[PDB]
Amino acid sequence: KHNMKAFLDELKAENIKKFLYNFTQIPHLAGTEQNFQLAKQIQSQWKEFGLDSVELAHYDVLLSYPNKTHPNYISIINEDGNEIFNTSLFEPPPPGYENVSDIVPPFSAFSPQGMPEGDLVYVNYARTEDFFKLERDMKINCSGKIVIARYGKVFRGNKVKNAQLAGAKGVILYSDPADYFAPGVKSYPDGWNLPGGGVQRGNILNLNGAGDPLTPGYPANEYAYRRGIAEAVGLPSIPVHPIGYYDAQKLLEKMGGSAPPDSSWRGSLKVPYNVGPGFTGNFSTQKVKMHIHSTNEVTRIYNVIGTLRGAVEPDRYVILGGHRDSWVFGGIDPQSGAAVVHEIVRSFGTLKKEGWRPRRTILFASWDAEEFGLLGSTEWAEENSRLLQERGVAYINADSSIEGNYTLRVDCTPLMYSLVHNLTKELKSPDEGFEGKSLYESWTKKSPSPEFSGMPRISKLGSGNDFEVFFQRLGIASGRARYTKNWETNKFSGYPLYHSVYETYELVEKFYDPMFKYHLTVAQVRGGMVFELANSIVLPFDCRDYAVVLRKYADKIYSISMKHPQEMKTYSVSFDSLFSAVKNFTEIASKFSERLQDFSNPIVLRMMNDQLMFLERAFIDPLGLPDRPFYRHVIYAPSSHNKYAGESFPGIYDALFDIESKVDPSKAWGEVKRQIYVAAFTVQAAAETLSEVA
Amino acid sequence: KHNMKAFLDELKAENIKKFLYNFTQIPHLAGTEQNFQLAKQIQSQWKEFGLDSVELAHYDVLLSYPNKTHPNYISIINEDGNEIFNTSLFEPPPPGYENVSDIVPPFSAFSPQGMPEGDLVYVNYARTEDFFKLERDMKINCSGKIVIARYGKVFRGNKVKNAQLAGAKGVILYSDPADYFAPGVKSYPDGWNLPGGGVQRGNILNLNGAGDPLTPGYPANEYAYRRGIAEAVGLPSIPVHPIGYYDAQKLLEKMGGSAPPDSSWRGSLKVPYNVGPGFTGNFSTQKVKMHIHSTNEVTRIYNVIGTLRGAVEPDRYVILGGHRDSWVFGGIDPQSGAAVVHEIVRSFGTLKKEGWRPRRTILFASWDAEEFGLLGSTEWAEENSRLLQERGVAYINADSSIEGNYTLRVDCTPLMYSLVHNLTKELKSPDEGFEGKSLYESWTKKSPSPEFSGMPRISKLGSGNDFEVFFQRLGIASGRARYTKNWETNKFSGYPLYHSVYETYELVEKFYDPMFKYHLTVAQVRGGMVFELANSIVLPFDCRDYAVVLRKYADKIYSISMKHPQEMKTYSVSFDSLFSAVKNFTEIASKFSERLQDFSNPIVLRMMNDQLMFLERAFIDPLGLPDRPFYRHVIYAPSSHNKYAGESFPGIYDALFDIESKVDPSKAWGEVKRQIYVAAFTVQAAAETLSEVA
Ligand SMILES: *[C@@H]1O[C@H](CO)[C@@H](O[C@@H]2O[C@H](CO)[C@@H](O[C@@H]3O[C@H](CO)[C@@H](O)[C@H](O[C@H]4O[C@H](CO)[C@@H](O)[C@H](O)[C@@H]4O)[C@@H]3O)[C@H](O)[C@H]2NC(C)=O)[C@H](O)[C@H]1NC(C)=O
Ligand SMILES: *[C@@H]1O[C@H](CO)[C@@H](O[C@@H]2O[C@H](CO)[C@@H](O[C@@H]3O[C@H](CO)[C@@H](O)[C@H](O[C@H]4O[C@H](CO)[C@@H](O)[C@H](O)[C@@H]4O)[C@@H]3O)[C@H](O)[C@H]2NC(C)=O)[C@H](O)[C@H]1NC(C)=O
Ligand SMILES: O=C(N[C@@H](CCCCNC(=O)c1ccc(I)cc1)C(=O)O)N[C@@H](C[C@H]1CO1)C(=O)O
Ligand SMILES: O=C(N[C@@H](CCCCNC(=O)c1ccc(I)cc1)C(=O)O)N[C@@H](C[C@H]1CO1)C(=O)O
Ligand SMILES: *[C@@H]1O[C@H](CO)[C@@H](O[C@@H]2O[C@H](CO)[C@@H](O)[C@H](O)[C@H]2NC(C)=O)[C@H](O)[C@H]1NC(C)=O
Ligand SMILES: *[C@@H]1O[C@H](CO)[C@@H](O[C@@H]2O[C@H](CO)[C@@H](O)[C@H](O)[C@H]2NC(C)=O)[C@H](O)[C@H]1NC(C)=O
Ligand SMILES: *[C@@H]1O[C@H](CO)[C@@H](O[C@@H]2O[C@H](CO)[C@@H](O)[C@H](O)[C@H]2NC(C)=O)[C@H](O)[C@H]1NC(C)=O
Ligand SMILES: *[C@@H]1O[C@H](CO)[C@@H](O[C@@H]2O[C@H](CO)[C@@H](O)[C@H](O)[C@H]2NC(C)=O)[C@H](O)[C@H]1NC(C)=O
Ligand SMILES: *[C@@H]1O[C@H](CO)[C@@H](O[C@@H]2O[C@H](CO)[C@@H](O)[C@H](O)[C@H]2NC(C)=O)[C@H](O)[C@H]1NC(C)=O
Ligand SMILES: *[C@@H]1O[C@H](CO)[C@@H](O[C@@H]2O[C@H](CO)[C@@H](O)[C@H](O)[C@H]2NC(C)=O)[C@H](O)[C@H]1NC(C)=O
Ligand SMILES: *[C@@H]1O[C@H](CO)[C@@H](O)[C@H](O)[C@H]1NC(C)=O
Ligand SMILES: *[C@@H]1O[C@H](CO)[C@@H](O)[C@H](O)[C@H]1NC(C)=O
Ligand SMILES: *[C@@H]1O[C@H](CO)[C@@H](O)[C@H](O)[C@H]1NC(C)=O
Ligand SMILES: *[C@@H]1O[C@H](CO)[C@@H](O)[C@H](O)[C@H]1NC(C)=O
Ligand SMILES: *[C@@H]1O[C@H](CO)[C@@H](O)[C@H](O)[C@H]1NC(C)=O
Ligand SMILES: *[C@@H]1O[C@H](CO)[C@@H](O)[C@H](O)[C@H]1NC(C)=O
Ligand SMILES: [Ca+2]
Ligand SMILES: [Ca+2]
Ligand SMILES: [Cl-]
Ligand SMILES: [Cl-]
Ligand SMILES: [Zn+2]
Ligand SMILES: [Zn+2]
Ligand SMILES: [Zn+2]
Ligand SMILES: [Zn+2]
Repeated sequence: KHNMKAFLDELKAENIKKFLYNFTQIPHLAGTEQNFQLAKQIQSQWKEFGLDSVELAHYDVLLSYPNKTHPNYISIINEDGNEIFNTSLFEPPPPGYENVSDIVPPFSAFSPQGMPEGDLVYVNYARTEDFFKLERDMKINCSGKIVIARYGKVFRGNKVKNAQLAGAKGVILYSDPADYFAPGVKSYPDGWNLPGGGVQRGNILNLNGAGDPLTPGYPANEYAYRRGIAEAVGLPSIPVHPIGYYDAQKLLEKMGGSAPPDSSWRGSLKVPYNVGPGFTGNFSTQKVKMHIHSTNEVTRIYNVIGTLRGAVEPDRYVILGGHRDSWVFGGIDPQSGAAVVHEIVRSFGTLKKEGWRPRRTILFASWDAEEFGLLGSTEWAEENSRLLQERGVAYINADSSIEGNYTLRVDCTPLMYSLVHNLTKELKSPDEGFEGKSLYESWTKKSPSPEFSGMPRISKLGSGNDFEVFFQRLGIASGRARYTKNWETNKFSGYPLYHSVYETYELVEKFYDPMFKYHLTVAQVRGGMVFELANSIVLPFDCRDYAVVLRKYADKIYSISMKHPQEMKTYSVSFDSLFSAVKNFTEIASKFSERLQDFSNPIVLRMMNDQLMFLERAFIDPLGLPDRPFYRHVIYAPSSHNKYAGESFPGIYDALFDIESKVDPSKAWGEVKRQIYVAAFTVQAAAETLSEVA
Repeated sequence: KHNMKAFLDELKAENIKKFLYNFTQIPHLAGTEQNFQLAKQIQSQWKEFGLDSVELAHYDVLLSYPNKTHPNYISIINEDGNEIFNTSLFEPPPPGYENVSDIVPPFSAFSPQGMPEGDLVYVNYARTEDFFKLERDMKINCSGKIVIARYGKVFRGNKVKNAQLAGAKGVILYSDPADYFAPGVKSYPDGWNLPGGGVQRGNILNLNGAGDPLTPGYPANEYAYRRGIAEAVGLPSIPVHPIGYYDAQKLLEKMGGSAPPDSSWRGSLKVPYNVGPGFTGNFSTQKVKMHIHSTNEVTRIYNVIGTLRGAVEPDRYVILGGHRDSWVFGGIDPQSGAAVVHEIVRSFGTLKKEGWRPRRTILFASWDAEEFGLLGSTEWAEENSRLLQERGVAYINADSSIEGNYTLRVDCTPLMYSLVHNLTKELKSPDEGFEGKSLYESWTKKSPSPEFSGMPRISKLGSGNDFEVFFQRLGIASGRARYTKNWETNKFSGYPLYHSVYETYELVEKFYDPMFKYHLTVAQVRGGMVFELANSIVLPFDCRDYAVVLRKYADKIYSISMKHPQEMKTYSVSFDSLFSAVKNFTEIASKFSERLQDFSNPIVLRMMNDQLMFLERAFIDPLGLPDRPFYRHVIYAPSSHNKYAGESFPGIYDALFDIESKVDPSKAWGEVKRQIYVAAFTVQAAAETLSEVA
């Protein structure tokens, strides 16, 4: 038989290992020749594997690179202007790669050029609450200062935005061993920790879903008319550079001014973590000077798009996508995911060669320039938005398959919760001690739901990866799954060698997944989801699961507002409409589920599959969220303080945030009521798409 | 058999006559009790006629009414401040109706209150080119003046916008006999001309598709959060009032200053048509003073929505809609159309009672508050936008069925051209001298296509009626058809008694259509279109007709740009991408048509019916046109100078308009190139929806 078990059994750990090795021998930085060569290889192999069509889709987008003959670095200067300490110009390369060419040195992509010199202020993780603490409580003014912030907790672009709004003239990001050095494990190459010379690369854009900064709304094709740089979307206005903890220690050890306000501001280095501004008495006249000379350049990128045409509903698309570009070798990010995608295509192709086709069309994508702001996936979605919004069933992302070896981690729309629970109950756990138990059992034991008991945690989607345009802009049901660590406070910080030259094939093969069994489990989860989505007669979405979460999110946002009872009385702020809509959604979803279970009629089926497919679409508001026109989903958006985190009822959440500090409370509460109306209306409208059609 | 001929034969002129009489005995002004009573009657009758469900959908929207105890009027005052002439407080009521209550006096809906006093300037039709002539050529400054403008040629809201931007402090609109008195015909009640005391009511909003001024984007339901008046959409900033030509003659006869610049500025009254400013020597110290005391008030409105559920595709909707609210008795506008809709519902219901159902669902709508800015249709479309954009096949409008008795007039999307040509070839002409000939033959003879020879004229859709939200915002294929006059220069001015108290049942029965044969022909065209759209196995749209017009529109916009060859060289302005897209659209549409003709498979059928249904949808840009977010169609929009007229490639047209007057030509031409890119991309994207799906 050609069924899901056939598909799953064809997947092999050994093939994933071979592909990972093949994908990680040289750097594949977006916009480079090496990455174009890999694109061509994948295109050729996907054709050999059996896909119906495999094309490259190219775009010309804004990228950012250091200047090869004018290196970025930071100094401490003395009052004579002698640079008495300089940060490193490169990460010491790992063993056996000290002769690889074209390793990009650590830099913050899209930083402007500048040579700002000033006094340092230390701002902890540079989160919104860290800046509130500095400015409001400690009365420290960051205006005209250079801020130094540790990586972790929130997306680095949010740190930079926060530092800009505080009036900083530059930002230095560093990896503290508190966040990137697990106790008791050795530094690379002898273990999986970050060495003192290691540095995390990464972009510092605040695009809010726009894609290429020069062409918001439209694909960056050959005739595109581009914004000038001064009008580009999301570029930072102050220079930014990342460093390792050996270098950070040199900059932090001389810091004076105020003590850290409490222990949550102290990392693990042997320094006081004084917030500053500036250095202690003896060194009071020394300054810090940045030298950033990176350039932004429009550069061609290439997505590989493979199609496996559906036998019955070829005009319904299930998309499996993940990126191919890496900062350096991409041992985990992204090639651990791309190797999984490659073995999934191979397996589907093996069934295709035996005469099988999926019910619906499956599209496979190898995206480019994810690391520079989701540019490849977003431009392709802009180009194909009409096809996607009328035909897109689901998108499953496939970046890093592993960031640890402890248990599964899943983020997806509520419409896929039942699917994930059901699939993981049929898969074998790879974990030690759970031999012969299901993955559902191990995952549920290790990652219990905070609400539900006997169920696993599944989190909300925000941004940070290539599903963003499909879910937040277009309203296509989306999901993602990987193996992760047991390190809860670090869930947005990255694994220690994240975006460093040390993330290599050897890292994975030696320290993460020697038997490629966690990779295989992730291939079964991702590929199993795609199989069911593309093959199930009735789409495997359960609208009742959305009804349950909408009530939870309504309770949560009401509870936030209720911290302000006097204002709710004064301005007549009622959540009654939103609860009414949620109640209606629950009732209508229950009735739809009954019809779906109780309806030979392919029109009724597809009419009801269209109702299922367009349900996520119904949560899109074509006017977008306030000042974020490309985040259009009313139930979820990437958090305004941390793009990696999803926020629920984001329009109301943002209207309430720090509301006690707004100068015109009537106006501020008016905008809360407006967002409650938009949210109640959208919930009711989505519910009504599940009513009988006529 | 239950086929189109059965449907058409059931329609009766006598029933349309009976319904028109029934609908026009009392005023039905939006927001009044009388109009709610008519809504309830229609709802009851549609149920008796056989519809599956008939509901009222209500909204609370901003309307505008004169103050019953503080009348609006205009004076000439002398230097002592004595009002020496006053305009009328009401139109003399027609015979037999001099005792009807609640006839609203002439007023401009949504005018602000004010009592501005000043010198008059006469601005012809107050078109963009009339103000260019005054200001640029004649060097007459309208700042702080009261402008007096004749109705005609363009929507009155555009006149007011133009007068505001010229700095006018008030506007007086009047009906000149040149435009509203056909030579050789008598004034009402003895003929169909406007008497000197007759006055055209009408709103002066510039909503650009927003619907209710207080709730743009969302339905004005019970929990809606409303903008404050100061932030409302589209309200005029200066007082405005309409008058008849007896009154206009008193205001114009004393005008001095400059002679009219040419004969196209002179109407038919016995006055010089001096442009002013102000009065000739003897009366130089007299002024004109307006007194406007109308109030804007949030008021409940009611749409009637009837459903006839489809037998095979109940989740595909064909909509027949027209409004019910009238300024006074609505003898032509709208009840000549509503009586036609009523007989169409009756006929469909007669087939339904015999066991027939259409293939697709048909929705019937009696809209409210059309006269106050399309408010009923727009709020309902905002409420139901998700259902409409995923299920809406087509919208056929049904306002006034007759505005003359000469020949057919049609405006529709190119997707319906073949349908209209084919249907009119099967209908009998009602015209004298064409007994036994087709309506296609008479219409083609009387209204020849300017391009095509042997074909009739069909015009582009703009705004001015309830199809606007469905077509311009949502991208649902739309059409409209009525009987019209032979008076080409008057095609946007209205028939003489338009929006006056004189448009009565007797007007129609005596002077327009005594045998109700033109009404019946229009019922056959509108109802025949709905029948074919709701019943044809393959949707009756021909994508090749869009390809033909896109080439014509591309040629036209290129020709406008080519009036500026030096700038096109300097700024490298190329239309090559747009022509390429049109060429691709033509090729792909040809191939799709071949597959459609050459494809027992209901999946392929519906897959191809979905391709047909979503083709109009593909021309929507979710970012809208510049500063007009609710006009989203890239090929068509209501003209920025005349909302009644459609404009093609409106984004490029507006970027080119008066470009030689812009102070920063680099920026102005940059924006032309941007609009060419958006247009070429959208054409190509629409074409790609017709490619094989996988
Ligand atoms: C959840 O679904 C329910 C349907 O099961 C839906 O209920 C609807 O609620 C609205 C708003 O409450 C009702 O609106 C009323 O409609 C009647 C006519 O049917 C009007 O007369 C009412 O207006 C009067 O009362 C108002 C409130 O006091 C006054 O402000 C107003 O000036 C009038 O005096 C009112 O508009 C509607 O009838 C029901 N529909 C039903 C029961 O079928 C509810 O709205 C849904 N929730 C959401 C968030 O959409
Ligand atoms: C109408 O449909 C046709 C397809 O039948 C479609 O043609 C496409 O045109 C684009 C743009 O001209 C082609 O883009 C080229 O793609 C190749 C790789 O295939 C690139 O190497 C080319 O880039 C080079 O040349 C450029 C121009 O001189 C340089 O600016 C650039 O720096 C490179 O040196 C170029 O991107 C594309 O291949 C075809 N596709 C085909 C033939 O299948 C056309 O775009 C459609 N029209 C519209 C308006 O969409
Ligand atoms: O690196 C990226 N993404 C990593 C981020 C790893 C650190 C934070 N982790 C999460 O956000 C996360 C991981 C897994 C799951 I299931 C859910 C969330 C990833 O998604 O694997 N994306 C790049 C590009 C910019 C768009 O974010 C970056 O963040 O620098
Ligand atoms: O009166 C309205 N519509 C009339 C307008 C009649 C004069 C101008 N005629 C056209 O625009 C027209 C008529 C028929 C056809 I087929 C196409 C265009 C109608 O559509 O019949 N609408 C109202 C409401 C505001 C939204 O325009 C008005 O214009 O005051
Ligand atoms: C990754 O695997 C690919 C595919 O096997 C290798 O590319 C092939 O290399 C052989 C030998 O040079 C050529 O004959 C083929 O034409 C290549 N096939 C392609 C590109 O589809 C590639 O050598 C491997 N890369 C590494 C680093 O091992
Ligand atoms: C840090 O690097 C800077 C820049 O290379 C060094 O300063 C330079 O030293 C050279 C050789 O002595 C001079 O010719 C340049 O003019 C200096 N440039 C600048 C910008 O100062 C500096 O010596 C280095 N500091 C340390 C401690 O290694
Ligand atoms: C997950 O599996 C459960 C258990 O099999 C599925 O729920 C059953 O579905 C069938 C078919 O509709 C019903 O007859 C049973 O009553 C259901 N059992 C329940 C609700 O306990 C569920 O459909 C699956 N979820 C998917 C496929 O998304
Ligand atoms: C328009 O026609 C309607 C429907 O025939 C008339 O309303 C009916 O009037 C009779 C007699 O008063 C009542 O018994 C019915 O209940 C009404 N039916 C409805 C409202 O559905 C109405 O009288 C006519 N109007 C005019 C001006 O002639
Ligand atoms: C035009 O109407 C105005 C307003 O009614 C008339 O002026 C009023 O005349 C009455 C009675 O003589 C006075 O008591 C009011 O104070 C006047 N009001 C104003 C605002 O002036 C005026 O007489 C009328 N003119 C003509 C020619 O009929
Ligand atoms: C309008 O009528 C024409 C003439 O009947 C239709 O065109 C024919 O359609 C049939 C069925 O596809 C073809 O086999 C013929 O070759 C067509 N004749 C032509 C193109 O000259 C046309 O489809 C009708 N338009 C509609 C229904 O929208
Ligand atoms: C990089 O720097 C070198 C000199 O250090 C300079 O000549 C060149 O302009 C720069 N390259 C850029 C800005 O792309
Ligand atoms: C911070 O310092 C800048 C620079 O002098 C000044 O303009 C700003 O007002 C200061 N703000 C606060 C809150 O002290
Ligand atoms: C793999 O799991 C083991 C056993 O718990 C653990 O000691 C090791 O550190 C894990 N590797 C990684 C990278 O987490
Ligand atoms: C209408 O005018 C009368 C007096 O002329 C006044 O008392 C009332 O306030 C007005 N009505 C309004 C503004 O609705
Ligand atoms: C028109 O008159 C006003 C009022 O004095 C003045 O401000 C404006 O500049 C004038 N414009 C022209 C073009 O004469
Ligand atoms: C009806 O048609 C006749 C004959 O051409 C014409 O004289 C008459 O004026 C028409 N009525 C209207 C309202 O146009
Ligand atoms: Ca873009
Ligand atoms: Ca509204
Ligand atoms: Cl992922
Ligand atoms: Cl109409
Ligand atoms: Zn990645
Ligand atoms: Zn990454
Ligand atoms: Zn009308
Ligand atoms: Zn009207």
